[PDB]
Formats: sequence, C-alpha cells, structure tokens
Amino acid sequence: KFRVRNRIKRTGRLRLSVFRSLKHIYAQIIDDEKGVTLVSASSLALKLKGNKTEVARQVGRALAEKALALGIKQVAFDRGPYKYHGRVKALAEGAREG
Amino acid sequence: PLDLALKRKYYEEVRPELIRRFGYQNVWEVPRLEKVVINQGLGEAKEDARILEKAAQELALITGQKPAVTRAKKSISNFKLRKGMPIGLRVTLRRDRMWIFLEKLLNVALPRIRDFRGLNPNSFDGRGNYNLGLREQLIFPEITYDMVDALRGMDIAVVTTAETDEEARALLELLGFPFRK
Amino acid sequence: RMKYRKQQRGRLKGATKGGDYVAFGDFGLVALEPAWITAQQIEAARVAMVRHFRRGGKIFIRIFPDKPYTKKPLEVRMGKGKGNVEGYVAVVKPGRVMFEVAGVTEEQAMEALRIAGHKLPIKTKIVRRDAYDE
Amino acid sequence: GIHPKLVPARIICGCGNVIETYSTKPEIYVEVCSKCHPFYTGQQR
Amino acid sequence: LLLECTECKRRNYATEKNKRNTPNKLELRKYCPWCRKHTVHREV
Amino acid sequence: KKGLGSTRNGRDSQAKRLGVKRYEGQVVRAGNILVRQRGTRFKPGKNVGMGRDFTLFALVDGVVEFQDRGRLGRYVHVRPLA
RNA sequence: UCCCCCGUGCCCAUAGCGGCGUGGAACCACCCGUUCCCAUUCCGAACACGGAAGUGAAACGCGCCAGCGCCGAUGGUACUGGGCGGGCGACCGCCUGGGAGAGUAGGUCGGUGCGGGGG
RNA sequence: UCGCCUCCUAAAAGGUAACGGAGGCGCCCAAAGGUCCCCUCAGGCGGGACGGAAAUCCGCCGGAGAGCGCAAGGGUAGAAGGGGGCCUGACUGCGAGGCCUGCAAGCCGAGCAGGGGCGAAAGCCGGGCCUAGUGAACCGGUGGUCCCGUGUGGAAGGGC
RNA sequence: AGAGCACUGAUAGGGCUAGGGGGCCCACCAGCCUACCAAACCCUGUCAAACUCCGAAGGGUCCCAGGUGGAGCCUGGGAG
Ligand SMILES: [Mg+2]
Ligand SMILES: [Mg+2]
Ligand SMILES: [Mg+2]
Ligand SMILES: [Mg+2]
Ligand SMILES: [Mg+2]
Ligand SMILES: [Mg+2]
Ligand SMILES: [Mg+2]
Ligand SMILES: [Mg+2]
Ligand SMILES: [Mg+2]
Repeated sequence: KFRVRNRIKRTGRLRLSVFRSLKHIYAQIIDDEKGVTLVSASSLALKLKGNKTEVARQVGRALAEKALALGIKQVAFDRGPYKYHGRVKALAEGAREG
Repeated sequence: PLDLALKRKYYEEVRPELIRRFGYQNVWEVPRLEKVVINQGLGEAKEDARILEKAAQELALITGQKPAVTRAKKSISNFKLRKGMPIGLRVTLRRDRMWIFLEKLLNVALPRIRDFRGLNPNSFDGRGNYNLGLREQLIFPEITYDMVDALRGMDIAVVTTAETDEEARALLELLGFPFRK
Repeated sequence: RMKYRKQQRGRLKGATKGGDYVAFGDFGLVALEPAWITAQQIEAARVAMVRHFRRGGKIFIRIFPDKPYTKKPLEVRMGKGKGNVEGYVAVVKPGRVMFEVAGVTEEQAMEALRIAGHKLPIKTKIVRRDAYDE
Repeated sequence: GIHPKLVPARIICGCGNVIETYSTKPEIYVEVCSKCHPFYTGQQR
Repeated sequence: LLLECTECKRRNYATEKNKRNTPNKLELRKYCPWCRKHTVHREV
Repeated sequence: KKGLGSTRNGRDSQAKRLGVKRYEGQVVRAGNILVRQRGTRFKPGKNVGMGRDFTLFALVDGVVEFQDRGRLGRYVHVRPLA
C-alpha cells in the first residue's frame, strides 16, 4: 500500500510524511533511527484558510522558515498513498523554495 | 442533464415507501443504487474478424460510454483458448449513465421479450445481486435491425446497498421489477 | 494407494511411540518386541478371527502397511531392488495396539485374539481394557 | 467527449409519449409504448 | 544469435546478441564509446 | 549369472557452500560478505545490502548483529562506530 | 504529568477472526459537482481538483464476550551428550550432564515512544 | 554413465561416498533489460443469454495453497507477481574488501571520474528473483591502434 | 534424534454429505431410503529419507578469561 515509506528508509533519514485529508493537510519532518518527529507543519492544526491547493503552498513555506534555524537542509520526501500531483506538489514546491 | 424521470421517482417516492414498510434509523441505510455492470458471454466471434469488434459500437448507444474488452489466464484448450487472451466485453456505468439505461430498461426494453411474465422472483443471492439473462437484444429500442447481423446476448448484474434477502426485492417492486409470485 | 515408489529402511530404535491404548474396542492385542508386520499376516490374522465366530463381532485393525519391501532376483549388484515381491509392510514397535475387537464376552474372545496372536513373529499380550483413557 | 454525448428530445412511446431520451438517436419512435400501460400495467386481461 | 554493433560516422564496436526469428531485423540503439562520447550505434 | 544393465538415478550436482559467513558479534571490515543464501532468508539491515544472489555484504566497517522482526523476517545489521 | 482524535514508529497474533455497544463539538471518513490540473485498457470505482445540502449507515477508532485462533508453564516422559553394562540376533538396560514434543491448569479481543490538535 | 543444476541418503557449521532413491540443463528475453507510476492471486459459496464440473461478470469468504519462462529447492503480495510511460547502465576507465578453493577458475561487491537514462526529488541503473544454460591454452578470420617493422623510405608480417 | 498433522501425500472406524449401485415416482428430469462403493469436511487413532506448526543433546564461528604446549604463525631445504 505504502512502499515509499520503505523506499526512503533505505536512503538516509528525515521522513517528511505528508497527510492529506479532504479539507486538511498536515506535513511533518520526522526522523527515524531516533524515531522522533520535528517540524510539525500543518494548517488545519495551524490557522491558515481553506482553499486547499494554494494553502498547502504556504505550510510548505513554514517548515523552511521553521527548520532552517534547527540545523536542517536535507530533503527527504515521503509521499503517502498520494500521487505527487496537486496539493502535494504545492506543499512541496514551496519547501526548497522556502 | 442532472434531472431525469426515475431519477426523481427514486428520491421523490421510492425511498419513503420503503421506510414505512420496513423501518430505517439512519439515511444511509436505504437501498440506494450503487453500480450497474454488463457482461458479454461471448466466446463465439472470437474466431474470425469481421464481426467480433462490432459488439461494442452499439453498447455505447445504451450508455453513451464505449465498453471494455477483457481476457483470461488459465489454459483451457476445450475451445481455442490457448494460454489465455480471449474475449470479454463488459461495461460499467454510474450517475446519469447508470440512470438512463434504467430509465430505458423497464420502459422500452421490456414488452418485446419472449413469454414476458415479468422478471425472475427466484434468482436471488441474498445480498442485493438479482440476476437475469438477455437472450435477444432488439428489445433495446436503439438496437433496430437496419445495421445488425445476428445474436449477441448478454447478462447484467445489479448491485445494492441492501442487507437482507427480501430487502432489495422490495426496492425492485417500486422501480419496475414485476415477478411471478 | 498412490504414494511414490520405494523407501529406505528405518532401524526400529526406541521401542516406544509405535504405541497406543485400547480405544474403540473391548479387548486388544499388544507387541512385546518389534518387527515389520506385513500385508499378509494381517489379513491372515484378520480372517483367523472371523472364522472363530461366524456372524458376529467387529475386528479393528489399527496398523497399515505403508512401507515398501525390496528384494532382488538371484542376480548380482546393480541399482536398487524394485522388489515389492511380497508387497507392503507396517512398522511395528512394542507397546503398539495391533488389533482390538468387540462384540462377545471373553471365553468367545480370549481365543480369537489368542489365535491370531500365533500368526505373528513377535510375542503378544492380550489387553483386557483398563479404563486408563487419555 | 471521444464518444457521442447525450442529446435528449423524445422517445416516441407508441401509446402517447415519453420525453426522457438522451441515449443517442433523438427522434426515436418505438412501437409498443411499453411502459405507457400497454399490458402488464394495472392488470388487463 | 550472435551480434555486435558499431557507431555512426566512425567504425568501432561493442558486444551483444540478436534473435532474428523474433521479428527484430534491424537493430540500432544508443550506447557509450571510449572514443568520442555517446552516440548512435548500429550493427553488421 | 549374466543379468541386466542400468537405471537413471546417479546424477547429482556439486556443492554451493550455503551458509552464514560472518556471525553475530564478529568484527567485519568493508565489503565483507555475511550471508551466502538462496532467496531472502536473512534480509539486509543497517549498513548491509545485497546484489543479484541475496549476498549480505557490509557497506561499512563494524560489528554484525542479529535481531528478529518475527513477522518481517530475520535481519543482519552492521554497528559501525567501534 | 494524564484522556480523546489524527499522523507515525517500535515489540511482532497475550494485536487475529466473529459478535456485541459507543463515538460525530474538533478530528477523519462517507457525501455534492466534475469547470480547470490529473485520470479510467468503459466508468470521478480508484488517482485528482472545487467544496458544504446530508450522515456516522458504511469504512474507521474506543469498551465487553471467549466460540475459533494464538500464547502456554510446573510435573513427568521420549531423546542425547559422555562413561558402562546385557543379548550373536532384531534391541535393551545403568550412571552424570543437558533437557523436549505434544497434552493440563492457566492467559489472551494488545503494549509503547514522538509530534500535532482538542479536552 | 563421464560436464553442469535441485531435494534426500548428508548422522541440525561447510563437505561427504556407493552401477543408492527421485527429477533437470547445453535453451532463452528488445522485452522477460532499467527508471517512475497503477493494480494484487489460486480456490470456494451463491446468482448470472451462450458453453457449461470448468469461458467473460457480480456479491461475499478467501495470507498465499496462484503466479514468478523451463527440473527441483529457498524466497516472495510490506513484490521479485500482472499493466502503462520514458529509455539502452546487456556503458567505458578503474575498483577497496571478501565467499569457495590445491592451481586455474568461479562469485558478490560498496567508492570515484567521462557521459547518459528515469524520476519533481530522495534515489536507482556495471542485465534478467536466484541457484544450471558452458570450454584453459595452441592456430587462424574480421575492425580499430601514438606501436615494432631488419642499411634507408614505402611496403609484407608481427604486437596491443 | 524426538514428537506432531497446521503444509505434501498415505490410512482404519464413525458421522453429515457432492456422485454413482438396489427399489418406486416407471419417465418433465429431478426427487426419498439405503448392513453399497465414495471424495469435500469433523471427531476417534495413526504413517513418512526427499512432510514440519515445533525442536534438543550436541556441532561450527567471533570476544573475554585460564591455558608454555614439541601450542600456534611466517620464510625457506628436503621427503615420504
Ligand atoms: Mg533510434
Ligand atoms: Mg576509435
Ligand atoms: Mg550516449
Ligand atoms: Mg547467497
Ligand atoms: Mg477539561
Ligand atoms: Mg522484471
Ligand atoms: Mg508469478
Ligand atoms: Mg524420526
Ligand atoms: Mg587466552
């Protein structure tokens, strides 16, 4: 069902496991080995509005702001069951851009 | 588009009379209609070439959408099914597409059936999957004659949100599913 | 049967698990020492029981020849004996309940098992029953 | 599209009429009105 | 069925095999050489 | 005495040295191999890996260990560090 | 520090199957529509976008049962190192270490770490 | 029968013999190769125009009993199994460290540079799920190569 | 080894039951009983080198410690 959870676990660490629900989008940056989460970016758990696609694009810009003061740079995406298309792109495409 | 006859006659009549008879707590317990599937028990025209594909350009007249061919795996040599890549015409239809055919099922494609007593009252599998069999095909009004060749029957299944064995049997009784009692 | 061909031997090691207890039956037969009981003393022991009492009883054979015999015919040494020239045998170790029957008293059944007990190369001891069921 | 759409009009029931339509061919007459009551409908023998 | 491929506007070879009867009568693919860098290779 | 000739059952194949090479708690270097095997009986874990023939070889210098993921198989890892 | 929900990770069936009740404030799912990105070897079934008419029925999480399933001792036994003995024979016995399998009582409708939201 | 592959005999590291018990190979795949993505079986029950114990369909049950080219074994749906797209990494130059082992061999392999494929990226790609599908050396053909080339310059032959 | 039947196959008895055997409905072509042969499944009790849901004593390998033994290691000469 999931695979790519394992696919990344081969390479490095720093799981960025994104959860997308019908009105909600939560994006962490979670590290294994130690098995502990870090930057817990969200929107329906933050306070951002509700237009979905163009809303993921900003939570994506949050981790950047939030993490680059924590010793972070290393991308390590974690697409869920989803397909790198809409909200997951916008969520992503702001990341390194942030 | 989004409004049609039995479309209205579904919500605007069929659901209520189903609940005063039986008795439902929630709303998503009524037997609404989820999917209609069509299966072509072919195998014949598999042989040659001039005919086998034409079992499709018509089954877009009954649902607007083109159909689908499918095949098999096991190695049955009892008739030229080597290894497995045969014939299997099927189609599935939802929303309005699943409605017009229904609106055209119990209304125009009915009277011209040999010994038309109604529909089978015994062919029940408990879970809302009543089944029938369509020998002839001219009963579909679009299926005329002026552009046909021969017999191309098929059988169609029906899927419900029903629970009991008697349930959908009642749901049928108000959409247009006569039986023999 | 169906199985497949032929099989090695098996040194009857610990006079043990080849063993049971009088289940569905009144009295039964036991093994004092091991052997390879064949599909020809069984029937020979079987019919010997029936013939003691015509019209009566039920004999419960509890061993089965699932083993191949192998003999060569007067030749030298090559390949493995197809054999089976006597057929099949049943691995028998002591303690095993060979036969057991039901349907009569004992004076009519202390002998039917005494007889067939003579159709065996191994010493036997008739089992009364002893409700030691496990 | 990639297939003909759903042009509605009238399916000329034989009795009187039904609108309904879509399918494909619009002005389709059909002989037996079929629902419309032509037999097995309210019982009639 | 044995086979080997040479590159375009310069003869030099590499190694593989074709199969003929399986309709594959032409064979041309890209490859990496040790002279020049990357180009179209043929056959013969 | 002159008899028959032959059967069909003397063919065999020659050995493949199927085994675990280094064991748990053995210092191993870089590149070493740990499991020659048929299939994925022991699976590659931390700092291990396999090509082609299911051959568990240490990516980096350290100590070898076994943990049993019951369900998920058996896993040979590498403790680099020291 | 604790309880619920959500994402997730570990220990790997004392988590599973089946049945029974609950949960809808937020949570998530069902659900409305396919105009645009995307898509079905037919189909918005699924992937996807836009979203608030309806609901917790489904699916899902939480509590109870023990029917199946699983876990399962102690005890004793088979077996076996190692030393030794008996029978020509198939085999058996003694001592010192190790100690099963299955069967019994019993247990089990999971445990736990991180983050986030709501209590 | 002679070489190679799978199980047992192989007595729980490897290995082990017998004209012991049972079976295979001397092929193959431009897709059966790699990258990214979608999907997950056999069987059973019950309904279904053909056919009919067994044809494509549908609801439920269904954790692997199907499939993975061919013998067998290990493995495996948390894919190596079934579809689609883009590709040629069945690259070149190297190659630490190691399994097996008398020699010769055989086998796995991270790491770098040149250049490229796929993917948004992490990353993967030095043939195929694997274990069989092969032949020292001598001699000779074909294509390149800053080479040697007999007093010298070409040439002839040789060499890589 | 052992033991077990959860996979592979083998088996005695009983049970319920797909199929067929006797007997009527004597034929729409189905049906009921059955000291009959019989698989699916269950209990009773089992068989196995190429069966294992389990599983030893022992066996091999690395670390630590005792261990100085004609131990072990390396190079070379010679053999059998
Ligand atoms: Mg080209
Ligand atoms: Mg060149
Ligand atoms: Mg190139
Ligand atoms: Mg290996
Ligand atoms: Mg409070
Ligand atoms: Mg492949
Ligand atoms: Mg397969
Ligand atoms: Mg044994
Ligand atoms: Mg020491």
